[PDB]
Amino acid sequence: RKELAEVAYRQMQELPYYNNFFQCSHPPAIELSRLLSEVTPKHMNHVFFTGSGSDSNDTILRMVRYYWKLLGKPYKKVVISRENAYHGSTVAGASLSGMKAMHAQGDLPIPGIEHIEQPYHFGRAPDMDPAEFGRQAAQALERKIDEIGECNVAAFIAEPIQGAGGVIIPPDSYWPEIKRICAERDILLIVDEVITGFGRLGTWFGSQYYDLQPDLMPIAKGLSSGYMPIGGVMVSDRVAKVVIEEGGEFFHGYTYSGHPVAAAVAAENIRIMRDEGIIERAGAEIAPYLQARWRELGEHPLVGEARGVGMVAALELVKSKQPLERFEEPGKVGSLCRDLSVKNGLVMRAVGGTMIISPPLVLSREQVDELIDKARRTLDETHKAIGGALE
Amino acid sequence: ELAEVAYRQMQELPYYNNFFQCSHPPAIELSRLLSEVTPKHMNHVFFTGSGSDSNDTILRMVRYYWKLLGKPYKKVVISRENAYHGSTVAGASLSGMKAMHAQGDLPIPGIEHIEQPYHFGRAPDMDPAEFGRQAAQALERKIDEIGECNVAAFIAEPIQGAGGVIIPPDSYWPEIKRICAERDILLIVDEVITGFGRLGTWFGSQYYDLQPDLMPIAKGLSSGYMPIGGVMVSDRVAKVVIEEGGEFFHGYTYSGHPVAAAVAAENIRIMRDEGIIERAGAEIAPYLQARWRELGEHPLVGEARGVGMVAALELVKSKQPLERFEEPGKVGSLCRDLSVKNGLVMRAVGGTMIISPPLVLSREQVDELIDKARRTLDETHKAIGGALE
Amino acid sequence: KELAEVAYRQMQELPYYNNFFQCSHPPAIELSRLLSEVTPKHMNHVFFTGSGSDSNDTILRMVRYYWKLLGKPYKKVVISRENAYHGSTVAGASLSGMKAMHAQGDLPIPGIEHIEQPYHFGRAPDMDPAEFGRQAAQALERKIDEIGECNVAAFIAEPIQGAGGVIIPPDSYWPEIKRICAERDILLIVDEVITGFGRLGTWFGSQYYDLQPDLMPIAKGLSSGYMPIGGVMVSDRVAKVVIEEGGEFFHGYTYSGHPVAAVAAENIRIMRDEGIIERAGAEIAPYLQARWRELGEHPLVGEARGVGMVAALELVKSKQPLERFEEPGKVGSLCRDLSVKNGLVMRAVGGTMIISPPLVLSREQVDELIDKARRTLDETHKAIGGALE
Amino acid sequence: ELAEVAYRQMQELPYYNNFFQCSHPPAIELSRLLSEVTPKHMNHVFFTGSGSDSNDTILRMVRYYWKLLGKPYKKVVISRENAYHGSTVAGASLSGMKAMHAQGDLPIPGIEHIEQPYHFGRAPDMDPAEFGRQAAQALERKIDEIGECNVAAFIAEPIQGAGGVIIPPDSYWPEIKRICAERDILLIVDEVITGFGRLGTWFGSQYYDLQPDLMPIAKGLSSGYMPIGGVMVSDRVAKVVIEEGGEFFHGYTYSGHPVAAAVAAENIRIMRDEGIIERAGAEIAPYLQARWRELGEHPLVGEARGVGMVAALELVKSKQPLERFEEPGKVGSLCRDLSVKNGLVMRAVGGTMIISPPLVLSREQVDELIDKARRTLDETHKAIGGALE
Repeated sequence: RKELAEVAYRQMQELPYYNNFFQCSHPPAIELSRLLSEVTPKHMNHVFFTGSGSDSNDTILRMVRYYWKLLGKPYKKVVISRENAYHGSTVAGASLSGMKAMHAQGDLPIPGIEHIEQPYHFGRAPDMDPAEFGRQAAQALERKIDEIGECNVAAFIAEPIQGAGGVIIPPDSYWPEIKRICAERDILLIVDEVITGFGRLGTWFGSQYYDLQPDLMPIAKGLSSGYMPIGGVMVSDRVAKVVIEEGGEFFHGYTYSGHPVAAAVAAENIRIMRDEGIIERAGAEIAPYLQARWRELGEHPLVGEARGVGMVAALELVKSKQPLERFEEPGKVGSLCRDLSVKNGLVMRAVGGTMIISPPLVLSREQVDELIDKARRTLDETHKAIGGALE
Repeated sequence: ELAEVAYRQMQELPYYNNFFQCSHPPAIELSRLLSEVTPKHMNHVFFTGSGSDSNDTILRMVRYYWKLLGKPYKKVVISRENAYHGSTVAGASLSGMKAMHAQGDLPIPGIEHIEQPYHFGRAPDMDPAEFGRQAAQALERKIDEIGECNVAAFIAEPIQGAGGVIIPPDSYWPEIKRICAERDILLIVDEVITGFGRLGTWFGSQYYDLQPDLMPIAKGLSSGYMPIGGVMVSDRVAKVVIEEGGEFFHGYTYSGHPVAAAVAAENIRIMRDEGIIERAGAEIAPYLQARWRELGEHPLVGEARGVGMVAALELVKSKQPLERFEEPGKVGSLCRDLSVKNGLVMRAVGGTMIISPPLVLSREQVDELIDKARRTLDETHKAIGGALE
Repeated sequence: KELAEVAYRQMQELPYYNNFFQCSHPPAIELSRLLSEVTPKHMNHVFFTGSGSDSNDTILRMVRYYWKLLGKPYKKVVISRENAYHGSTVAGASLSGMKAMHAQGDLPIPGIEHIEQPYHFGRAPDMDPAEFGRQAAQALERKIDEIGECNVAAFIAEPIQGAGGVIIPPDSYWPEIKRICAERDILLIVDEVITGFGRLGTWFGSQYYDLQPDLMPIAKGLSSGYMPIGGVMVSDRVAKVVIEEGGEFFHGYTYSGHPVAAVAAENIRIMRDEGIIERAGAEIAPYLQARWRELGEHPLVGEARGVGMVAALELVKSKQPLERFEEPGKVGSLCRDLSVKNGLVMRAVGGTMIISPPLVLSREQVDELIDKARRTLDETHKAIGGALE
Repeated sequence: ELAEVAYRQMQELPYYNNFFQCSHPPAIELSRLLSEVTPKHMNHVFFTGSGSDSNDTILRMVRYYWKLLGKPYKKVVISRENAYHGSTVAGASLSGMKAMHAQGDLPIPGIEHIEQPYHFGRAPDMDPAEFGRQAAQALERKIDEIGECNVAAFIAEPIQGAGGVIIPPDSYWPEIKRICAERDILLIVDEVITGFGRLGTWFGSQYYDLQPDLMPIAKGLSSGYMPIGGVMVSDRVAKVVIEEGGEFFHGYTYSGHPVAAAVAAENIRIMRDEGIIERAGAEIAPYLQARWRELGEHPLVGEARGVGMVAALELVKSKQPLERFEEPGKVGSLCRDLSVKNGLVMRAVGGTMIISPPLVLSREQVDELIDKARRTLDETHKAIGGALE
């Protein structure tokens, strides 16, 4: 999560370090380090602090469920996720994510989790146009609910784009469908802003870009641009008018939670992410330069895909582009290209054969072309150590 | 004064380091490199963000450890009633607090609880050497119910900080040592709270002399200044996890946080040099015990107990005749504010008054908080005794 | 006197050793399994088994396969009632709301639970029955709401729990249950093994209480105790679906059961012509009821309930103040004996004396058991009148 | 001719054995006072309705056993895939035959499966001695996967008749007893089909020489002529269940059905004195096996296996190359009418022709079924001669 938890500045920016008032709660004598703002998606005006997006996802589940329990349905209790999707490392987070190394047959998905098709087009959609394999994938949802029990089901999770497993930007019509089905069946909606978070793309959160209107959302990293461990959980007023108009087991966080020192920070991080307007140099100014400069796989046979939006991007290491192929072991040519990316003058990752980039937001127009000819020199390069190599 | 230990304020730590985000690449100043102080047969260490994330991850390990030996059916762990071990779903299911588990969602599968050694509220007049056993043996009666081939460990705070105090009689932890081996299981001890000079020795384990194989630390690691969670390991558990690891081959070497680290990294470095660990249990603690053993003739104080650098006492109706209020907490907390609004830091679960002072405390300071609460114990005596009880 | 058998006490010659006892696979021999539609209203198919146990067991896989082809493989769980006997098959022990068969957690199995019984004499002391019938009926709505209308698939229950002693619901009970199996849109299976074939004033107990179940199972009463055989009847609703794309239960309707069990194929016909249920229902039953309903002046009897061809009465220490003994069971079974040894065949679930006589019974044969039981009342009334009981 | 065992038809029996249904009160002619013919260490039995309801009461008892030893967790039982262990939700779950489970309502919690020793449906090339070893060890690999103290029993017909006749090779069953004696579990074998009166002895348990701790019987007890189910028990399992009893304290004082017991009683008292079994396994058997083994040069058959009184054989499309059809059953069943429309009785599980004749078979009759079977095979062979199949 290097350069992806960091969501604003490279280095050398200074901050209201050491508050020196670090414990919490209790009668007077403080300075109030947790009175933060709402550049939030329009209808969200409460939130809940924790130790991480991993210590975040753990509490959403007691949330979504306490909710439906106090409305009369101690059964609307399951939640739906997707395969190959990162959703935190907390055993909850593990149950929530459809990665194969968390579950490992037993242990997880603990009671109350199962996973649906994830909209990965280059490798789960042969030639279908994009507008439908986002519909298909979106309806794959409704299948799982009529295959479970609406009065069993409680909400649906999803990062706006699956980062941590190779960018799975959704075909444009995925989110629009998902919008109806949450209204036709009437359940809840939580989005994971641990990644994406405070900018990383066109707008602030992934909500307003893709417009969606989540009942809840965690934010964690990027709140401090990696600078601090702070776990966030923003709620919607519906969800809120239930846990709070009827509660007592959750009248303590909104009374006190989180750590003053990690908060007192992000206040400036957002308060300095605002004015200077990176959010606007990032979306109306510097990003249409990354994507027009990215996606230029041009004539790189190893690349058969090249994608991205806003401030993140990726592309897939194939063997050939006539047949849209992958290597027999999709991961040897990827895991041996990272080093050829870090050992040449640029930082990049690759969940398998998918070189993934996620750079921060102060970037200018001149430090862009660099990680173009840096990777173009790492991409024309890994095109001789795998061909010379027999694979 | 609980999450923190030893350093109220005025102390300067390596703050603004301004090299902060490091996951794989060099820990700039290697901030993740700390010290195996007095863990002993515990020489490796795993980082998180808080204890809630520690006790969370401490379960994926056990269930991973055993399965590599051939026993994917040894999974269920066991805890204790009124014992806190986090607030994350693994931790909320592990802790013995009923006001978090509601209609199935907690406890998760592979969790159950046992009879907690609360001799005050659970033991009439039985000799502590006895109650220590039956509440210890209350474990063995929970393993045969399930099967020594289904159990995968037993956790426990050395003493329950978050459920008042709950000292185990001397005879408790002695037995536990026997059962945990007679049935071949692992012992993780909750250290987050008792950790770090909060008792007489470094960790709460050395006092009671046990040799756990995983402990979770947090808060105490930096005396409250920074969020972080820690998880410890035995030369054992580690060897096997690494013998044929994989998913976990990425922590002891690239985990935790570069900033919070160096801070705590300063926190302990100064607890050593300045020898607070030594001023706390050897010099001052006994005065604290010796002087907190003073319930005397307060019809409200009937129990008085303490170990190292922490203590408590219970509120009642009548001292000699066994009797307690008709709803402690309607009378305890109403004494909590009577300690702060008089001049002393004191939480109240509702009737078991507590004291969690830092390690730099001084005799005079000892004397100081005594009369101040005697005033608060002279006062609340008629505040609620003056009423119709 | 005796259950399972519902017709002819002894010496009635059926069509025995018909031999040719092969069925099903080859062309049939003489059509053993072809039985009458003698008043099930709209139920027009049937499935066969070996006994009540081996019957209800097959109603689950059916029910749960019903919704499984309407598009809701999750209406899988079913409800039943306490102090009810629905077989000794494992699902028959789970469906039966009796604790003495629920072995551990293995019994009851997933997808079953239990609700209040309309036992107006043990659950209700003086409450108005109608409301007691309404609530204990409303106790279902609660459970479904306690489980989830899209989790529940149906509900079973005995027209009168002959196994739970005898538990006639208040007149307002079932009329409300009719509504709820629609309010939540679900099925309704009734158990007629005991109540089936007379036993009540009508044929089944459905017809008496006026209802329309989706399936019902019968046994014993079919062969009047003469042959092992179990029947599981079905509605023209549930049917159309199973055959609309059959495959798993297109097997029995076309062929299942047992030839020689067609014995009952004459147990009903010879129950039809002679008009036994006829005279049984309209002629002899009303005589019996008003007469058995005569606790009169018997400090042992204070409840007196009877229906169709079946009744009971609870035994009591003192009825001026409604009472039971200090051990209902140490004394009740001390009278059944005092019935047979005195000359009448009664059973006692513990203090609730029972009777279920075959349907051929006559008028003059009514008074005979009466004084005789009375002769067992006055006796048992005073034998323990001298003890320390 | 599967369920039934001896006496093709026309043999008369003590039918009309009076007409009763007794239990607690006195009885006539004793009733269900049957015999003990070569079970050996078995001297008890629990009478049942059908082999479905038989294999269902061997499970509560199974667990009720380990319960009363103090192991409430030894709940599990291990079966074998493609095995017919009843239709009762226990029998259908225990049975390793998919199509009975339905993915949701079965398998009930607490049942998994292993591999079946199908030497020619899988592993026709490995030396039989080893495929028996692995096929046996296949049990340990799932007990080292569950919990040697979670597991509670292994259920295996001597041979899977419903699945054809997949006779376990020689080395399979020796290890099974070694293993069953190692990990501390019981042994339960379904002698319903196989045993009672087929094979080379009464029950097959005497042929393979194993010491079953539990045994169901049914069907062939009456040679079909009545519905009956039986649960034979081991003095081991015995000294235990009745000591407390509970759900089995008295059942042996009365159960079953007087009439289905009076019948079979003769079926055993007559199968002895007429020496059916004796001639069955000594004289009339080895001539049959010697002759069914004659797949000779039939391109359709590739193996000819059988043992005692029962056999079958595999159909294919080439032999030297053992190639099986692209969808056996589009061709197996198509050879089943080709024996009824010629004059002999065979079932086909999908491509395997099973033969299940009775014990009163004669030599001239043996020779009959042979040339008449060959007429079929030689009839069944011309019908494809290289279709597009």
